Amino acid sequence: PRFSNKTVIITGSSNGIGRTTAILFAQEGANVTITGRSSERLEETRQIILKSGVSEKQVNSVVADVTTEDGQDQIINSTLKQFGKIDVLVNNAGAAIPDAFGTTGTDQGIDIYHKTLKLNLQAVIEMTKKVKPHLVASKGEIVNVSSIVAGPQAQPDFLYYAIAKAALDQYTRSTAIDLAKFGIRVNSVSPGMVETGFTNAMGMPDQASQKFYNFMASHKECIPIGAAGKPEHIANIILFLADRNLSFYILGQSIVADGGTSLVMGTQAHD
Amino acid sequence: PRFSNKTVIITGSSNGIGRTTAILFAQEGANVTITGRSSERLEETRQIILKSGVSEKQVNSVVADVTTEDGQDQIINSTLKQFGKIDVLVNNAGAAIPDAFGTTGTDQGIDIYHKTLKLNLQAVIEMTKKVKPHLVASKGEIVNVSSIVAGPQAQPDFLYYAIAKAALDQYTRSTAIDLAKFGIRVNSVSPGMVETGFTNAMGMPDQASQKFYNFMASHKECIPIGAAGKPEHIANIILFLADRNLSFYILGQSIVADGGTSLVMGTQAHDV
Amino acid sequence: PRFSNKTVIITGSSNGIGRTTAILFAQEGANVTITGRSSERLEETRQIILKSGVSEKQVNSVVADVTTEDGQDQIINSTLKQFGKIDVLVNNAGAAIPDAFGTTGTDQGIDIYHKTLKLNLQAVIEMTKKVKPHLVASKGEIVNVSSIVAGPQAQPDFLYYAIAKAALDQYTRSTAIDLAKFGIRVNSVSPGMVETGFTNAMGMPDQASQKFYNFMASHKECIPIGAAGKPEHIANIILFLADRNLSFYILGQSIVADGGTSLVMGTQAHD
Amino acid sequence: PRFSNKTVIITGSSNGIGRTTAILFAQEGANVTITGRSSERLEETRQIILKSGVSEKQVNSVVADVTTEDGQDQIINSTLKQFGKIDVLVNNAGAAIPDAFGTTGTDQGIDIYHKTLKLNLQAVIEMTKKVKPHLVASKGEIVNVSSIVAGPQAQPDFLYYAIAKAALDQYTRSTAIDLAKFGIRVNSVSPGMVETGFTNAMGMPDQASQKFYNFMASHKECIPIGAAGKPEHIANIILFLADRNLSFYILGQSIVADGGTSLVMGTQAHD
Ligand SMILES: NC(=O)C1=CN([C@@H]2O[C@H](COP(=O)(O)OP(=O)(O)OC[C@H]3O[C@@H](n4cnc5c(N)ncnc54)[C@H](OP(=O)(O)O)[C@@H]3O)[C@@H](O)[C@H]2O)C=CC1
Ligand SMILES: NC(=O)C1=CN([C@@H]2O[C@H](COP(=O)(O)OP(=O)(O)OC[C@H]3O[C@@H](n4cnc5c(N)ncnc54)[C@H](OP(=O)(O)O)[C@@H]3O)[C@@H](O)[C@H]2O)C=CC1
Ligand SMILES: NC(=O)C1=CN([C@@H]2O[C@H](COP(=O)(O)OP(=O)(O)OC[C@H]3O[C@@H](n4cnc5c(N)ncnc54)[C@H](OP(=O)(O)O)[C@@H]3O)[C@@H](O)[C@H]2O)C=CC1
Ligand SMILES: NC(=O)C1=CN([C@@H]2O[C@H](COP(=O)(O)OP(=O)(O)OC[C@H]3O[C@@H](n4cnc5c(N)ncnc54)[C@H](OP(=O)(O)O)[C@@H]3O)[C@@H](O)[C@H]2O)C=CC1
Repeated sequence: PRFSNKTVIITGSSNGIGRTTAILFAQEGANVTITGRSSERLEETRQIILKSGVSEKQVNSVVADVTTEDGQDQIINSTLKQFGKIDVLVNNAGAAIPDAFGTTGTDQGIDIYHKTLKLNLQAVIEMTKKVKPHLVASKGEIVNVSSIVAGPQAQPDFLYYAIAKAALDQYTRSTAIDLAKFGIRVNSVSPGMVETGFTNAMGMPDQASQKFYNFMASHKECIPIGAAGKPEHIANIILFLADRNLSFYILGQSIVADGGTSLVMGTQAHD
Repeated sequence: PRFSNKTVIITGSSNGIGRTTAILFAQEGANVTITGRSSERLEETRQIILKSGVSEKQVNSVVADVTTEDGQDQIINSTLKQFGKIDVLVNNAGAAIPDAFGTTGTDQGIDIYHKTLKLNLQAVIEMTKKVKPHLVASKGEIVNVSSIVAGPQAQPDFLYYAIAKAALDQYTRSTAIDLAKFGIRVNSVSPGMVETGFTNAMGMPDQASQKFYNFMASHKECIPIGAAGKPEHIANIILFLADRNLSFYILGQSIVADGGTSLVMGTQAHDV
Repeated sequence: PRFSNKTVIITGSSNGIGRTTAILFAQEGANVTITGRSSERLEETRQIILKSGVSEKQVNSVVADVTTEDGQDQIINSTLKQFGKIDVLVNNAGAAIPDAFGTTGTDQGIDIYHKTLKLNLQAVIEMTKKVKPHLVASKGEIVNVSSIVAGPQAQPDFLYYAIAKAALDQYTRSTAIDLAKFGIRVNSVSPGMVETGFTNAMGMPDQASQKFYNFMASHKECIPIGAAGKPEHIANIILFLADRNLSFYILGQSIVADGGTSLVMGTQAHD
Repeated sequence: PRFSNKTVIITGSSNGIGRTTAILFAQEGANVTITGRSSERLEETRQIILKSGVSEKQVNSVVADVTTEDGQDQIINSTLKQFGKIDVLVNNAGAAIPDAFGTTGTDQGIDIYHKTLKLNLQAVIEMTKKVKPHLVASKGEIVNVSSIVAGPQAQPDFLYYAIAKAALDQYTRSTAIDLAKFGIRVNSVSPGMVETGFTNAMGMPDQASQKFYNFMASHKECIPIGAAGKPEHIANIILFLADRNLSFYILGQSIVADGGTSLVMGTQAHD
């Protein structure tokens, strides 16, 4: 009942963090617009929600590319058409786009740059501007999903993904102050490693990804808390930030949720 | 129900943030140890909890000075003797101790340096060390209360209070990493302006304080969100951080809750 | 001459910080490539250098748009053609591109987003990629010019300029670590208000600009040090970071030089 | 002669960074006050100064505990007595005080806390307040020496040394803004690993320290620059910060000089 009568758009909800976030919002009694590119996985999210006893009248699934004008327009229009308003936008869609040759570092082509920023930054900007007037009317909120790769530590392998998130953080802070005069609250969450479809999207096989998780989780210099992040761990923070009654006074912040990963220095990997 | 069968110590719970935090914890089913020096205000906190349907056996009221070895031991020891364990420690007690001659800035006397750090930093460190063995056994948690005055912006008026909170943020981060090996979770919250007994404690008349709150709340360059912070605003965050089930993956962080105050540059108080 | 036998590329040297930086480098025995779009102002810079005791053979002038592939290529290649190498690159060109209709905040159009990042971010990335093999050979350095607008405080007016600089800082940190293995040192400077052609490029009249400078310099909550920044103030820091013998151990850092501006909170403008 | 006719007090100049800093200031024609507890090593610095060609009339040696009202009074008294004024104060003295049983982590005793802050924080505060009236007259400067251990990364072993430095950074920022009204410039430098007497002071055998330096320098995740810091590396920065003509616009900042150490994440130590 936390979000009863609230319409929430969750980008990237056809998998990972976005999927679980939409599921929680739904269970919380909210109208949810779930979206992604893979029709099969998007429906899977829809099914998880229906099996919850939640009506399909409270769910709007949209197959679209969030980096295209038409895709963005479809997400916004279908939500208003089915719900008549927008209370919260969660810019969750994102990915570390790899090169065709697994190239990392300064050598990554400018094409990777363009593709990564278009998704991890530009889309966030366009969705924000398009939902803006609707949030002004509903005195709504925005919750962006960033990453500790934004900084303050260097990220020398997937540099464009890193700088796009760094730009995201200042975009979150800046629109938060700008939109605050209209009663809107903009915040963010910067996850550390979380088990989702992220690594698979990068080209990592399921078995290699599992090996990645176990190593990270079992070494304290990697993840101090000793456990791999799970989708719910981030979804919980997103809902908290969207619950004005609870997180009200937090504004323009991106909460780091990384089990302590960003607090450990490279030298500390050695005794 | 969120904190049923959980024992929480809330330092500085005889007023402001600590009072409301203690109240919310009790309403959430927790055994709570409330403490402070003013016996009159501490009892007020207790009454509010009792007149909520909370049994007196779920409350441990302790009058003590958290800056002394004896006061610290009493807080922890009475909690163990009353509830049998400690699940959460919220280091909330703190204050911007004023200069006896009203001096601010670099000129503030060294005596104020000692009193300020002993309260806003040393007490937190000693309570952490003293509750540690019990939190190891319960795989509990710690939530400290810092302030945006810790940085990154400069604080030229009450410098000792500021550096004390700056030191505290690194203590939070460092004990979070050191204690994580025991299944413990240390986090913090850094509030902006919140209406409590803080300004009064500083010697400000309630009339001046109200004018301060109203002015800060009405000027977007001061508090962007447009409203003064309330004790509950910070209490909700502390409970959230104490709720391992919900906030689990957040570790060694001090969430800024200031309505945007710290995001505003001085130059931005003026229009182009 | 502490920069003798050193060849330096100074982007955006037809005006402001870049012009002064080029002057000082040349003044200290360096081969310098100056570049910009306004040939008249670019020639202005060359004459100042020449007016000294510097021979025209130590100065290479390139009229080019640093945002285009061709412009970027002309700058690098003419530098290699005339001097035979590249020891340090200073990514100074940058500008807060205004909306033709004066819009600010979240409302600024996507066209401004594209133009702002293309110059303040993309150009830096491409110049870096393009000079890399030569910096690897000379074990040279890179000095980027950022801005305090990058963060940690919000910038609700010229958001895109702000986020491009925030991304720039993480690009500086990340390339510093990636390129450190090659003996290269990447650093940066984040200026506060500086009297240059910056406000003019934005469209501000000279009278308004001087009025802006005076107000900032005379109000401690704006500029604590009590004086407007000057081109030379930023140039001195660039040279210091480019001077490996002196600043060697500084790596992946962007020194803030703002007379204390970023250290003052909005509330402190009252007290 | 960059600092000719300028009087500089360099605390902790009987070894490491302070020694080298005092030496450079002296070579630059500055009146210097070198202080420490070990008269032997203190005189060693003095000797290095005189052998540089500097007259001992511009050298004031002082043996004193910088943590006592007396020691600091003596440092300041002899400085004014022999020089009549004070232009710059460098708060360099500091150290990581070990537990009687090598105890580390949260368990370090309160005794360690007291000793650590008294030297690393309190002394800086006291020297700052005591030189203040003299810097106001001379529109002088202050340069403190902090450490990357102050944050943003956690320091779980010597917690007290870390929080004292973190407090130092906010003290630097705050006194800089406060003292700026008098034309005084306060800044700082935050070193990464530098080969000095630091480790020995901790109780580490010289052979072990060498093993430590070699290991740190040879591991990219430890020191990306590939070389251990040298006292000269930090001294260079201190003098830069003291040279108002050059570093003028930098105010209330602590320049990180760690060869990139603080930029590497714990996970990045693994492939
Ligand atoms: N996993 C981790 O460790 C971390 C993740 N993050 C952030 O989490 C988000 C990614 O989610 P998880 O984290 O859940 O990742 P996956 O689980 O990788 O989820 C990717 C999600 O975004 C969508 N998406 C990607 N590209 C597009 C596109 N062009 N158009 C529409 N939708 C798109 C996917 O749609 P579908 O596949 O159909 O396309 C899917 O729902 C990003 O913002 C990422 O940076 C931050 C830090 C760490
Ligand atoms: N109010 C604001 O705008 C902000 C407050 N904060 C933080 O909030 C905390 C203060 O609470 P509010 O903020 O609620 O302040 P008051 O409402 O000022 O609460 C002070 C609390 O701490 C206790 N306390 C102070 N000194 C001691 C001492 N020596 N021994 C034991 N208890 C002591 C008080 O006990 P009783 O009076 O008996 O002594 C009381 O419960 C501090 O940690 C402060 O830095 C951070 C940022 C902003
Ligand atoms: N002035 C201030 O207060 C601050 C400035 N900065 C940074 O300083 C830099 C700007 O210099 P000042 O600061 O000296 O500014 P101006 O003095 O504004 O200098 C702009 C410089 O960059 C060049 N430039 C702009 N766009 C292009 C382009 N498409 N192709 C080639 N050159 C281009 C100009 O060339 P010409 O005009 O021919 O085109 C000129 O040399 C930026 O990186 C800016 O963000 C950061 C903070 C504050
Ligand atoms: N070495 C490293 O890797 C790093 C060092 N630092 C900082 O450098 C400083 C220490 O110098 P180095 O770094 O050169 O260390 P040593 O080379 O360890 O120098 C210690 C210096 O400070 C003095 N000192 C220490 N305690 C006292 C005291 N109670 N009274 C008077 N003087 C005292 C010493 O005097 P003498 O022994 O007579 O007493 C000596 O000149 C500290 O500020 C430290 O935090 C920061 C980061 C890294």
